[PDB]
Amino acid sequence: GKLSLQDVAELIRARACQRVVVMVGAGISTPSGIPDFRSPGSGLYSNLQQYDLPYPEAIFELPFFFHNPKPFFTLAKELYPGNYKPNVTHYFLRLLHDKGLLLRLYTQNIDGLERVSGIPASKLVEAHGTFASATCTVCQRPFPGEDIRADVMADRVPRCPVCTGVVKPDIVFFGEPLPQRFLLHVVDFPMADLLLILGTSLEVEPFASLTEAVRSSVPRLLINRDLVGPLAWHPRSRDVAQLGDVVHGVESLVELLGWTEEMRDLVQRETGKL
Amino acid sequence: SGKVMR
Ligand SMILES: [Zn+2]
Repeated sequence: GKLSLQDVAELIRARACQRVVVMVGAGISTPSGIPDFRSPGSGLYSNLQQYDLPYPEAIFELPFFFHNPKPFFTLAKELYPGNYKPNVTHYFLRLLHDKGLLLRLYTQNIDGLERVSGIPASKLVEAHGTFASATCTVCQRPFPGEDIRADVMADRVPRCPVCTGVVKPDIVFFGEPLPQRFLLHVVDFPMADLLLILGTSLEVEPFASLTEAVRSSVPRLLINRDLVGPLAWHPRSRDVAQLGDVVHGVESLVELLGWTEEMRDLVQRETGKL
Repeated sequence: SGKVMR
C-alpha cells in the first residue's frame, strides 16, 4: 500500500489477484430488509422488546433457548427460506464466482441468501450454520429443514417424533463448535491472494480472527459502515477501507472492475424468478 | 471453536 479501491480493482483486472476469499456478516443482508444486531435503531440491540429478549445474544444461547425457545423460533420463522431475497451485494458475490475469482465465501449469516443467489454449496462456508437442517436436542436425530417447517410457520415449537425432544435447526449457538467445513480455512486462507470483508462487526470468534490468517502481502478490503476488528487496531500496509453503505461500496468496485451492465442483467434475471 | 463473543 497504501492502496486505494482503484488499486485493488486494477490488481483484479491485471489478473495479479486470482483467488479471492470473502468474509461476510449481517450488514450485507440489511438492504434485503433483514435487521442485523449493531445498526443504530433497526439492529436487535435496539429492538429487544419485539423478540422478548434480555439482550440480543440470548437468542443464540442454549440456556436461554431451553428456558424459552419461542424468541428463537420467531426469528426462525422470519428467516426460513422464501421470505427475504438476496440484494445486489449477494449477486456481486455470485458474479465473482461466475467470473472464476471466488476461492471461498465464509459467512456468519444464517439467512441462506448466498445459496439462494446461486453460489454452489462447495464455494460456501456457512460458519454459523443453516436452517436447511435440524437436530433433536435430546436424541441427536437429524431432520431436513422442511420436516419442521409447518410447526415453525404455525408458531409451534417443533418436537422429535422419536423422543419428543425440542428439534433445533442447525444454527451454531454460543459455545458450540463451528461446522466441520469451517476447517477449510486451514487451506483456504494461505492460498488467498485477496481478502474481501463485507458488512460485519468482527465481534464473534473464531470467525473474526480469520482476517489475520491471510499472508502479510495480501490486501484486505473492508466494505462496511465503519472500521472494525483486527483491521481497526491491527492495521497492515495493504488494508483498504471503503466506508459507507455496503451496496454503494460494492457498486463503486463493480464499476472500477468493468462489471456494471453484467451485474445489472444478472440481478434482473435472478430476482425476477420466484 | 466454540463460538464465543468478542
Ligand atoms: Zn429425539
